[PDB]
Amino acid sequence: MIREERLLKVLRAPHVSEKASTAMEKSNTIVLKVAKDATKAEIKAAVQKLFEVEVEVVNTLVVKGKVKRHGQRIGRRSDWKKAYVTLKEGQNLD
Amino acid sequence: AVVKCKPTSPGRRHVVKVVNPELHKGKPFAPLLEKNSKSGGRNNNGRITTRHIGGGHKQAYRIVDFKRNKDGIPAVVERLEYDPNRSANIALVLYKDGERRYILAPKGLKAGDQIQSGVDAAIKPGNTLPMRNIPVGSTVHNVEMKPGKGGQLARSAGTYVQIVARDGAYVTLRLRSGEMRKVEADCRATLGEVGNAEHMLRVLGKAGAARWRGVRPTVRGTAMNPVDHPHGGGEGRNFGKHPVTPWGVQTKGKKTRSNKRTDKFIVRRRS
Amino acid sequence: MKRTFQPSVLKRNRSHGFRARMATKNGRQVLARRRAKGRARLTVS
Amino acid sequence: AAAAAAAAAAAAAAAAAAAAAAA
RNA sequence: GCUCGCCGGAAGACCAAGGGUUCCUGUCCAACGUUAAUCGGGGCAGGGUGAGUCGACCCCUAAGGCGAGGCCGAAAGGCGUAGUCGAUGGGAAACAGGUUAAUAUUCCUGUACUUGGUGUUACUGCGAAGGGGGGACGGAGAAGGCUAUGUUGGCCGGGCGACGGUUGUCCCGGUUUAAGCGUGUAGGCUGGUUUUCCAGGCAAAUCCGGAAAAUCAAGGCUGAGGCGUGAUGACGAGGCACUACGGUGCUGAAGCAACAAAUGCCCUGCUUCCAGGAAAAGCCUCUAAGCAUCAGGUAACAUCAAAUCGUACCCCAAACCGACACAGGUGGUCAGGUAGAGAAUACCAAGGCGCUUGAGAGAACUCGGGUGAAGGAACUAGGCAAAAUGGUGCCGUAACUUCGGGAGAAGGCACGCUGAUAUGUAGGUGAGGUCCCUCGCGGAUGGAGCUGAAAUCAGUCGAAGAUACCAGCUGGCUGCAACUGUUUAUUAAAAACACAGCACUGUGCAAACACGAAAGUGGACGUAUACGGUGUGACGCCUGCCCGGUGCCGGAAGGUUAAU
RNA sequence: AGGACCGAACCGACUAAUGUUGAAAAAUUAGCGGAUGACUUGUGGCUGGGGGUGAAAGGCCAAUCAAACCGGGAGAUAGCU
Ligand SMILES: [Mg+2]
Ligand SMILES: [Mg+2]
Ligand SMILES: [Mg+2]
Ligand SMILES: [Mg+2]
Ligand SMILES: [Mg+2]
Ligand SMILES: [Mg+2]
Ligand SMILES: [Mg+2]
Ligand SMILES: [Mg+2]
Ligand SMILES: [Mg+2]
Ligand SMILES: [Mg+2]
Ligand SMILES: [Mg+2]
Ligand SMILES: [Mg+2]
Ligand SMILES: [Mg+2]
Ligand SMILES: [Mg+2]
Ligand SMILES: [Mg+2]
Ligand SMILES: [Mg+2]
Ligand SMILES: [Mg+2]
Ligand SMILES: [Mg+2]
Ligand SMILES: [Mg+2]
Ligand SMILES: [Mg+2]
Ligand SMILES: [Mg+2]
Ligand SMILES: [Mg+2]
Ligand SMILES: [Mg+2]
Ligand SMILES: [Mg+2]
Ligand SMILES: [Mg+2]
Ligand SMILES: [Mg+2]
Ligand SMILES: [Mg+2]
Ligand SMILES: [Mg+2]
Ligand SMILES: [Mg+2]
Ligand SMILES: [Mg+2]
Ligand SMILES: [Mg+2]
Ligand SMILES: [Mg+2]
Ligand SMILES: [Mg+2]
Ligand SMILES: [Mg+2]
Ligand SMILES: [Mg+2]
Ligand SMILES: [Mg+2]
Ligand SMILES: [Mg+2]
Ligand SMILES: [Mg+2]
Ligand SMILES: [Mg+2]
Ligand SMILES: [Mg+2]
Ligand SMILES: [Mg+2]
Ligand SMILES: [Mg+2]
Ligand SMILES: [Mg+2]
Ligand SMILES: [Mg+2]
Ligand SMILES: [Mg+2]
Ligand SMILES: [Mg+2]
Ligand SMILES: [Mg+2]
Ligand SMILES: [Mg+2]
Ligand SMILES: [Mg+2]
Ligand SMILES: [Mg+2]
Ligand SMILES: [Mg+2]
Ligand SMILES: [Mg+2]
Ligand SMILES: [Mg+2]
Ligand SMILES: [Mg+2]
Ligand SMILES: [Mg+2]
Ligand SMILES: [Mg+2]
Ligand SMILES: [Mg+2]
Ligand SMILES: [Mg+2]
Ligand SMILES: [Mg+2]
Ligand SMILES: [Mg+2]
Ligand SMILES: [Mg+2]
Ligand SMILES: [Mg+2]
Ligand SMILES: [Mg+2]
Ligand SMILES: [Mg+2]
Ligand SMILES: [Mg+2]
Ligand SMILES: [Mg+2]
Ligand SMILES: [Mg+2]
Ligand SMILES: [Mg+2]
Ligand SMILES: [Mg+2]
Ligand SMILES: [Mg+2]
Ligand SMILES: [Mg+2]
Ligand SMILES: [Mg+2]
Repeated sequence: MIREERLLKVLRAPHVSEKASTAMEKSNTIVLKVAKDATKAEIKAAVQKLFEVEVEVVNTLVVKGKVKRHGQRIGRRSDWKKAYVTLKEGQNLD
Repeated sequence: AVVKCKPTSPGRRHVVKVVNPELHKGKPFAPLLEKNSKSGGRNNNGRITTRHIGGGHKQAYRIVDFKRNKDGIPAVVERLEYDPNRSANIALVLYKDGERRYILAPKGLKAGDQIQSGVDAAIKPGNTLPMRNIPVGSTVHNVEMKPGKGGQLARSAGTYVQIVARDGAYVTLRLRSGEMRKVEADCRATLGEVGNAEHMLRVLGKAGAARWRGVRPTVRGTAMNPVDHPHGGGEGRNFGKHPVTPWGVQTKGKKTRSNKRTDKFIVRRRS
Repeated sequence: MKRTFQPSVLKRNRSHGFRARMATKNGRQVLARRRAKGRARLTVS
Repeated sequence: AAAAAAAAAAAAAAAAAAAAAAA
């Protein structure tokens, strides 16, 4: 059984893009932005416990952050993790 | 035998093979092979210590019965195989209880003979029996020199020692190099000349056969520079200095024996 | 031609990495000479 | 912005002799 | 958008290494782009990489590295055993189709497969840090079966031609379908089945090995491809359409046959040669310990899991290595058409590009080229450079020679298209059909259809038939070196170096010798037919004289002679 | 069958011309040699400076080699400019 504060610490944001919206409508997959050291089982348990929604499988990847040049000094944006949580067949979660 | 290769090609013009149908075409015996990594002439420090070693075909070091431990079991020779390591052929020999070994091949050996080691053995080529019981004047090979180590004298292609004397508890050998030598008489020896006695009658033909045997090219002294060798340098061909090894010791005719511990086993020097 | 730097990060980290500097005796004085010099990256790794 | 893309001229590499020498 | 050109064994596609957001959208053109720029691999903001099956991580080792103890060493540390790491190798499992501006063997649809836990049913010898089998291995070649893949016909759909002719023996396009599962073929390999025993595999044995005895000469192992099935599906030229002209949805026929054929598969096979061709785990099996019907094992059956990391893009380059958006360099995989022997070469398809300065004018002179009167090396250091010769089949061929060579010696002839032999021959492939059939992917006459050289005779065209591209200059005397090889990366490729062969010499194995104060290691897991060193440099004929000098080897009788 | 033959990949580097402050701190073009071996190449390992390695040229050891490079002795020394 996973720690409840850990499952409260993992989910950080949803994701807001055209691919995210089309994946939400055509396949019932919510797209989340999760913590850096999350894993698939912890994300699935947290998304079943917090939102209270039945969840089939989870697909994670690691977005590489860009290297920007603000002002004149170069700098590194912070990497993170993106997760395509699908839902069960015929189940709404906004 | 010796089959002069017909001179269809330069380099093939001079080759002489040693063909033999008896050397078993096929596989070795899998419980007796090993791995044998080619050295390159390079010790643990990493340097080239001995030169002109490197390259060649990959070999697998057979394990051989140099100690002849299984006494008292009459052991028939299964087949005759081609050892790449040493000069002589080997004979995979099957024992009575059924544990095969490899023995360095004597002269007139063939698949069918009985080779029996021990002390009880009769005197036929292959039968290893100690020099307390070898008849004097005979010829033997695979001779140990400290009792129970593995054969060390006369185990090349067709070499053989002679047992010229026995007195006290020392046998006196006339070795293949013409040197007479005491050996303690409890050592085992194996009767007969060793097999591949046409191994000197081969020629290599071309430089590629030396590179297949696994020797590099040797660059002689007087075509080098004086940093790289003693005889180096010189405008033209100049060799005015005395012949010396690359580290400054004379080669042509200089005795370099050192071990005083076995000077007691030198009945007569070689000549 | 074939220039004299054909990069390979396996050999790079294996010969000039932090652990390959830390293993020897005058490799630990290499890292202690760059810390006193206060450099940004001590080695490649 | 202001990039100011003017790095210093490190130009001279080496030389050789390579000339028909009066001797 | 329309033309034109170029690559097309690449200047196309997929990757690893490497780089690190360059990928895609929107916006701006200050700087960067060898110019302009609304453009961009430039700035800015946003978006983008989805894995039980691909690859890392993991299990197993090679060369090798670190190496508890230990040996050795002024100190530092050097070596090395147990071990533990180390892939470029070994080890379970996923294909097809569709979508995105950007991912896809990862997403979605369809059909799968693998290893583990758990629990339920039945059954009983399970267990290893061990023994054994297997994993598990070279170069060359040759043949057979196939496949990828193409060509031709059929079939379905479209067309009747901007210019003579074009209802045909016409033109154009399509003619796709996997993994998995069954069937176990072309083939290859192996004698099986059973009983008793054993000086053996550190003990253990029913396993392996070795002997003796009975029965059967057919059981097993391995195996590309085919045929089903997956598939009734998907894909499909196309139509029908709503408009943001960008699109987008529904439907959607034929979907076979013959021949040719790979370097890919059977093949980790077979023949053959000597230069004698990784290791350990997976995996199968035997048992000692012990555990005693507890555990465990194995045939199922359900149920849960398969984590983490890379998956964008370039990847023979404008993004890696070269200071540059640099005619340089860089390893694997896929390899279509027409001639061709060919992956050369010429033109092409799919595809991708026109090399990030252009417009003139048509002087000298320079670079890359084309042709040339008459002569043909007169040029010159020197035929340097150019020019020529070039192919396939046949005729022919000398001096010399180590009998192989020389030799493709030289030198010459034929070469297109069309007709006949023969409306496409010999040969290859084999549909039917017929008979057996140990009945199936079986075997014999049977040759339809398909493909298809090559030769002779005749006719005819051109000045020229290998018509283009590709494609030996030949001969004579001689030096040096036997040859194939290697070198002064970047002014010297040779007559220099090596070389097989010859000889001398050292070395009796705890070798000589080298690297190391030393351990040790190479020598060598080799043993005088071996190894080091030296000189010479195939093969034929040969190697003559000198021991005064300097070396080296043998003497220890005498002179001189150190520490003590 | 062969360190056989002719010849593309691939390795080279023999001749000529062009460039030589170039397109390039050794290259392009046209020819040329080997092209089943003493071949060539990917990936990892090894040998360290009087040392390595060398089919031997005093060659190669990061565009540098009759003894690398980086720091230190060090403001060496210089009857010389
Ligand atoms: Mg992933
Ligand atoms: Mg030698
Ligand atoms: Mg020699
Ligand atoms: Mg030599
Ligand atoms: Mg020289
Ligand atoms: Mg000297
Ligand atoms: Mg002279
Ligand atoms: Mg003289
Ligand atoms: Mg740095
Ligand atoms: Mg073209
Ligand atoms: Mg490309
Ligand atoms: Mg950027
Ligand atoms: Mg773009
Ligand atoms: Mg844009
Ligand atoms: Mg402007
Ligand atoms: Mg501009
Ligand atoms: Mg940009
Ligand atoms: Mg896999
Ligand atoms: Mg391991
Ligand atoms: Mg080890
Ligand atoms: Mg160690
Ligand atoms: Mg210790
Ligand atoms: Mg690998
Ligand atoms: Mg692997
Ligand atoms: Mg893409
Ligand atoms: Mg999925
Ligand atoms: Mg085993
Ligand atoms: Mg082979
Ligand atoms: Mg086919
Ligand atoms: Mg057609
Ligand atoms: Mg018309
Ligand atoms: Mg008309
Ligand atoms: Mg199938
Ligand atoms: Mg990619
Ligand atoms: Mg450009
Ligand atoms: Mg370039
Ligand atoms: Mg082609
Ligand atoms: Mg071409
Ligand atoms: Mg002009
Ligand atoms: Mg001309
Ligand atoms: Mg003229
Ligand atoms: Mg004319
Ligand atoms: Mg004329
Ligand atoms: Mg003349
Ligand atoms: Mg003249
Ligand atoms: Mg003149
Ligand atoms: Mg010429
Ligand atoms: Mg010409
Ligand atoms: Mg002369
Ligand atoms: Mg030569
Ligand atoms: Mg040559
Ligand atoms: Mg070389
Ligand atoms: Mg040169
Ligand atoms: Mg070279
Ligand atoms: Mg040259
Ligand atoms: Mg030793
Ligand atoms: Mg010579
Ligand atoms: Mg000579
Ligand atoms: Mg003489
Ligand atoms: Mg003398
Ligand atoms: Mg004398
Ligand atoms: Mg004399
Ligand atoms: Mg003396
Ligand atoms: Mg050849
Ligand atoms: Mg060229
Ligand atoms: Mg050739
Ligand atoms: Mg030095
Ligand atoms: Mg010199
Ligand atoms: Mg250099
Ligand atoms: Mg010096
Ligand atoms: Mg000064
Ligand atoms: Mg001083």
